[PDB]
Amino acid sequence: LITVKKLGSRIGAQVDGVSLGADLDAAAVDQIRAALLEHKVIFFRNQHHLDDQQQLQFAGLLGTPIANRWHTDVTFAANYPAASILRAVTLPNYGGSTLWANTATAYAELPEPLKCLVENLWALHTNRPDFRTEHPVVRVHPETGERTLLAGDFVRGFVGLDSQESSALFELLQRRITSPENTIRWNWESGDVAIWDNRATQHRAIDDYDDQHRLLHRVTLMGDVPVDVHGQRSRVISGAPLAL
Ligand SMILES: [Fe+3]
Repeated sequence: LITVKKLGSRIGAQVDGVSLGADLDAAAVDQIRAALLEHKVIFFRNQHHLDDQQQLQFAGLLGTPIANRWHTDVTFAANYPAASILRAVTLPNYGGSTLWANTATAYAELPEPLKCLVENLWALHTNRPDFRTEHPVVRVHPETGERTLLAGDFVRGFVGLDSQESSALFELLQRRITSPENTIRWNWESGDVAIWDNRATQHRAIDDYDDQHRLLHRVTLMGDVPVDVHGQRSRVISGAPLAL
């Protein structure tokens, strides 16, 4: 049987009883998707048999295949990724942990007046190609229906606010998003695989292994354009949608 074990109150679960690969049946893939959606980042250990080809084939069962600051992946693009699948290949003798934050509970826990603020706030995300996107700060997750905060390192400013103002509000939101109660810090061991939902998380790499060799292999799944709580979609200012 497949088993899903919660690692903290708001984020993180370990999934036992699964050997990741091309051949997982439909019910197994359903359970994995359900766990990803609920726990936001999930971990499979002792996947020692896995290689790049099997990682990629497995990724295809969940979707269509496409660092030291807290971010949501590629949010300078309008249709930024849904999820990634990350496999440990070679790990340092110490350090090298990874952080994830749950941007759904971050929203849900907001005081009412801050909910009113964020539900009508928009942020310019950029990559400095010249990618510039105005995203809503509250996105309605397209599979769970959950309201989630959309911010992170690619934010250059909030639309209609001065830069001191934007900074103050950005830091306030980030501090709630990245609070210890809202995050999980994972210690990687050989054979580990993490899968996170990029539509309800941020993550952050940690520079605590003194530049020892560290390699992980990532496959990313296509996502869609955010919708705010009134049904408005993100606006492309510069660039074009990710395509494959
Ligand atoms: Fe990233």
